[PDB]
Amino acid sequence: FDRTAKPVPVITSEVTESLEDMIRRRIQDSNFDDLQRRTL
Amino acid sequence: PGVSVRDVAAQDFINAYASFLQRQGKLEVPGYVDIVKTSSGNEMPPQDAEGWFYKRAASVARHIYMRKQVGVGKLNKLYGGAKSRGVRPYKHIDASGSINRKVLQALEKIGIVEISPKGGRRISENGQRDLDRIAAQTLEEDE
Amino acid sequence: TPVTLAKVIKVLGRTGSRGGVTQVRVEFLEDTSRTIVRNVKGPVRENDILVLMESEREARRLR
Amino acid sequence: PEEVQQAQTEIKLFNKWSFEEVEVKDASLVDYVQVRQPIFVAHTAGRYANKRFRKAQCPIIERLTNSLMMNGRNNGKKLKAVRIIKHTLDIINVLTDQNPIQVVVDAITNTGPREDTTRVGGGGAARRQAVDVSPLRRVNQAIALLTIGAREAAFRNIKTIAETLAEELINAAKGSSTSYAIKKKDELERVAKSNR
Amino acid sequence: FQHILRLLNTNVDGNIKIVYALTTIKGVGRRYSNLVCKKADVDLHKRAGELTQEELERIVQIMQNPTHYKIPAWFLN
Amino acid sequence: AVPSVQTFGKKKSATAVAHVKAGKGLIKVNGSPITLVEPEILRFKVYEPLLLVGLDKFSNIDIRVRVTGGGHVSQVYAIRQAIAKGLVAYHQKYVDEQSKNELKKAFTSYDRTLLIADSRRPEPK
Amino acid sequence: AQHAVILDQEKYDRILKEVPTYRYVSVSVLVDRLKIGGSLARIALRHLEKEGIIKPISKHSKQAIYT
Amino acid sequence: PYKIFKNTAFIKDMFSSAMEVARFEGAQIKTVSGIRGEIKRALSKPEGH
Amino acid sequence: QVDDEYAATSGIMDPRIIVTTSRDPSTRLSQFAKEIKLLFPNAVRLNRGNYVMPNLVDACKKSGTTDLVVLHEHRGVPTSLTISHFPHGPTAQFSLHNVVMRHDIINAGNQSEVNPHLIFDNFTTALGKRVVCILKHLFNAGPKKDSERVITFANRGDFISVRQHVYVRTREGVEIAEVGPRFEMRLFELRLGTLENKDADVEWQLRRFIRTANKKDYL
RNA sequence: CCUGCGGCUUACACGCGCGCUACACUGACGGAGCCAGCGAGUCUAACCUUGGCCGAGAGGUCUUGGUAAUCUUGUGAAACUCCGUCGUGCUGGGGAUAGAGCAUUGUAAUUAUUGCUCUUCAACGAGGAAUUCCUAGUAAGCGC
Repeated sequence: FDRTAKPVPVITSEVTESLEDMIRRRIQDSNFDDLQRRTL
Repeated sequence: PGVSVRDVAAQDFINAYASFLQRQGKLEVPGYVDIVKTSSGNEMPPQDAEGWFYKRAASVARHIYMRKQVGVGKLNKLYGGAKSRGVRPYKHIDASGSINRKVLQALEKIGIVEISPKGGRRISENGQRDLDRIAAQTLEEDE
Repeated sequence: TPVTLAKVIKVLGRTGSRGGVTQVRVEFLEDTSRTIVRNVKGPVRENDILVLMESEREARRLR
Repeated sequence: PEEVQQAQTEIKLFNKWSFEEVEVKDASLVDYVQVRQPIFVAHTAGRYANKRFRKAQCPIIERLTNSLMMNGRNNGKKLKAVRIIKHTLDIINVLTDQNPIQVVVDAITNTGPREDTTRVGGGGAARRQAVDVSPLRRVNQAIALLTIGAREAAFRNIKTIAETLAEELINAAKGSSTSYAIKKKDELERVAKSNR
Repeated sequence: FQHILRLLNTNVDGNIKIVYALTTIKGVGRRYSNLVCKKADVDLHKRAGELTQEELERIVQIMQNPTHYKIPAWFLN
Repeated sequence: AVPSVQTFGKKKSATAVAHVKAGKGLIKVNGSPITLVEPEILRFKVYEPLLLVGLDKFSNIDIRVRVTGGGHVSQVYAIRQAIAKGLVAYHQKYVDEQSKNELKKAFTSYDRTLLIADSRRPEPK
Repeated sequence: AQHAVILDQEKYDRILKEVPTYRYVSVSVLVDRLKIGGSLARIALRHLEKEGIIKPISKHSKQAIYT
Repeated sequence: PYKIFKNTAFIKDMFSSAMEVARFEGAQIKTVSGIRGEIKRALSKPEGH
Repeated sequence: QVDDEYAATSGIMDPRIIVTTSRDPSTRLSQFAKEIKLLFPNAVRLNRGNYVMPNLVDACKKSGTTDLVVLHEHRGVPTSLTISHFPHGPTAQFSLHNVVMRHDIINAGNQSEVNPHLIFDNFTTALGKRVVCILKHLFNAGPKKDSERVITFANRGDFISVRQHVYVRTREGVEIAEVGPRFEMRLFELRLGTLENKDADVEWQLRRFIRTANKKDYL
């Protein structure tokens, strides 16, 4: 039969590992997102 | 200086009106009171099941003196409570419909119950006179 | 064993100890010359009154 | 009515025991026990729990009235506590007709454990160190011990809660250690002096 | 006052009131006991030290002949 | 027109409004006597409205009250606040304002919460 | 029965000796094994005739009658 | 259907058990009249409802 | 992009939070509320008992608060979340699915609650921008040069997932340890009116019985 | 007893957790009194309703009120208050457990779908190691 929406996506060691290495980069090159402080 | 049933107490005037009805004697109570518990949420039968109908009728007359009109749904929900249904959550149920309808027929026999405006229950000159007589008898209850 | 009375002059400060009990300076209500730090546990304040079961016992820093 | 004219002059406690001529026996409880308030019932639910010393603002009788509804089976019941307090006050005025207020104050003054003890962690070596007890702290401890002994009395006994409360109050006024609260105060003093 | 005695091959005490001593048997509950005490014309608050064997055999026969004495079909076990 | 006032009394969610006119010392709440406290243990606080200034101080004032909402315990406190407000109001227009100030001071020192409204309302942490 | 006042005559004598004096309350009228075969807690019910010993104490009710 | 909320229905007569429904949580049912829908959860004490 | 909900206050003032629950929490739901409290900086919480929400939020607004999070549950475990930005800001209503509990697994160190480092990963559409700005304006403005608390939002497959990781700049690369909960977070509505309105401008609702929403992200 | 992640099986001897009910005289049953707010509700359909009616009840009778503050609706709610009954009794606390009858659908209840009634009356005598949350209209308890 068919499906109507996409519910809860199961995570595993591999999905967590993929996001793990990408954030290992994304602080290894120290790029970083923030609120910026307006003067005056 | 003005005698009202509203001045008279709950238990005191309730017993007084119940005895006055017992002093009146004729109310045409239903025969189900030998086996009824007056509600579906009730567990044991009423202890004074003979004067339980009298107490209910006295409370109904007090309500009819206080409020304009009432109904069998209004009387049943007014005289209704929770239930010993087991361990599941108990909501509030109403009172017995046939007992209420019979009691409604039972108070028009003494003239206490009359058809209110657009139907319903009201009091008559005989009912108001009997209520005033019972209240004045209970007005002298201070000894 | 008549326990005397003591009016707290002030709550002694910087009394490092276990949280809940504090040393406070109280002069005895029997005589305003006997004054000592005492270890009070209950919720207390200054200029209050209390019962002192010991005469010359004085509180110290309880780490 | 007649009692309305009677209470119109003197504001007695529920118009059954006089709310005047109350005396505090033990010292260090002045300005720690509220006995200077002329009132009618112990249900003045104004905001007093917000501050620390404002808890002394409510009467110790109203404190015991709050202590009646201290159980899972009764947390939040008001008029049950009020009627039980009236019954206990009548039982006190029957057993000792001086004043329910005066007898209760004598029991409170005679049920006070004058010393306290603390377990110091010591960095891993707990020790028993005798410490003082604050005035409102001692008053609250006595009230709590009394209410707890009264509640523990009505576990397997057909006696009323007011009856067990009056019996414990009589034992505390005598200081006979026939009640749990008086026995607790005696054992607390014994333990505090054991490791003084 | 009477102690336990043989009633429908059971041992039933009489010092307790007339509802609950008339309940301990298989097939009789609280409401059945209350309505048979209503129908046997006995006072609901009596304990069964009194109610001599006349009324005891009367409630025996109201057990074995209940529909004679207005025990309804919707009340049956 | 008649010398009269209308006053209100509020509770946790219960309100109570009473019209107090120049009468004979009566208080009918929903056409019922004022000495008819439902718990009947909460009567000394209920009759404290007639006790804080004396039983004869309102012998020339009639009260017609109506209480609704909230709880039954709240309804009594709302009726007490409404009675205190009506007593203060009739003391100002139907009676002399100096007597109103004196009665306000006396009732305040007895229990301000009868006249003032001290709700159990919260505050930020 | 065999007297219909069984355990309620000598017990009644002891009550008239003791309970008419101090007196007890509706809860302490259960003393001396006031139990079935008579009136366990209904001593206050029969205390209309006897009076002037002590005020009562009613738990389920609320009364204090000098009996 | 046999019981109707607003924007929620209760369904009889399609299935007969519980794990039948539990195989299909996420299927699509379309009304014969023509609105879309799905099934969401199983009632236990009713046997297939 | 900074919005009219944030333009006057984005980097100007650092925010505070309030954590609360719908009505009579289960104990574990309270514990999870404790976790989401201790994860956020400027963390103060308050239990909601018998409170009218217009009164509660309105009273919280004069006292001064930037945002309000409130939770839901289904027989012990939480399922839903919403954020209400106070100055007429947009409430956002999400479905949260999975969790790991610091109580449950191990005591793995400390949530040091330092002004943390922020990560928003794989947001493209303007709705992703709305989510990024709304969530960024809840963290503290001003982590340091080496703030070791990296919070992580990931936006793969419309199920944004958050973790917390703590890193040390070891000899050849950073090394991280897993802390905080791990989530399957998903939105279903945006209303620019604050939740006290109950009827104001809904920005966005997730179409559910639309066929193509099997495939398509962002409606 | 229901229920969210973990064993094994089908075309049942289980490991981690969330709740409710009780373990009785502040109790339990009989009658009296009673204080809410949130909204919801039907046109070519039958909703939400009032009453009278009869049937223990369950349940069936025609009608207006309402397309909405109007009729439910003051949702006369429950805990609450009074007296009555009862004596700590594993009783009348307790109903898990069954059977039977009754309505009541639905095409059928059959797999006690649901609701009444009768009958059956288990454990539960306060729960160790641990254990979470909590500082006022708060914990807690009650209902719509």
